[PDB]
Amino acid sequence: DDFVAKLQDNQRFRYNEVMQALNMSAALTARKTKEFRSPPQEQINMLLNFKDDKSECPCPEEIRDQLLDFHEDLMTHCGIE
Amino acid sequence: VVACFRMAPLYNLPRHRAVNLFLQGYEKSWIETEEHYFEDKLIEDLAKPGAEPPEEDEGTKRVDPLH
Repeated sequence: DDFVAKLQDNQRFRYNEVMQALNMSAALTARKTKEFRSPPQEQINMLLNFKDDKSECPCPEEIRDQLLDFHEDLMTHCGIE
Repeated sequence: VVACFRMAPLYNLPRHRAVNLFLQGYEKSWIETEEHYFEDKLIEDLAKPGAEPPEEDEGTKRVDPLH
């Protein structure tokens, strides 16, 4: 619940920034609105791609750290850690 | 072009729908991709005769759990 609320707030903020800076370049707008025009499932999948060191996901470090805390807590509960 | 800019975003969706989508995406992207190796440890543990010859079986060696 809280993770998704924070992510939705982030994506509204980033969408607002893009809709403010669209006048920079039309071609930039297409590759920055790929995210907002993608289907909702691919949208969350590519918002949840900050695992590993590829790090092409637009997720901020704080929201990333929230999941890189919860996931290890869950693994410790499951017995891996 | 107005709709092209305003295609459906994730933050427009209700909280519960986005939570369900997050659950599915988190599952596929994290839980399935999580890999831990235990097969050799488990097989060697299952192949160990645990104090069976000390145990009063009064017969031939009992089959170990792997057997």
